[PDB]
Amino acid sequence: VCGPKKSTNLVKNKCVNFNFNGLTGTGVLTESNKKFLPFQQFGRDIADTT
Amino acid sequence: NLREFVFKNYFKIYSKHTPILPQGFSALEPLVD
Repeated sequence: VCGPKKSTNLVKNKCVNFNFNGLTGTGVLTESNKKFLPFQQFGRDIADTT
Repeated sequence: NLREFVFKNYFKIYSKHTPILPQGFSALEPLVD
């Protein structure tokens, strides 16, 4: 259940302000080599952050 | 065939299917909400 927002394109390998389904933060987006399972949406670090 | 399920409370179903109650370890994953 998402709000009336217009989505845009994703910019890789640069410092960006991101919003994924309401989840926001600042960081560089790069290709992952993490073996995500079919039911998993995101992963976390030891600090319990994305 | 060994089939394992978790039925728990809304209601969620987790499961695992492996070839072969035998001793061993694996973790079941959610399939149906």
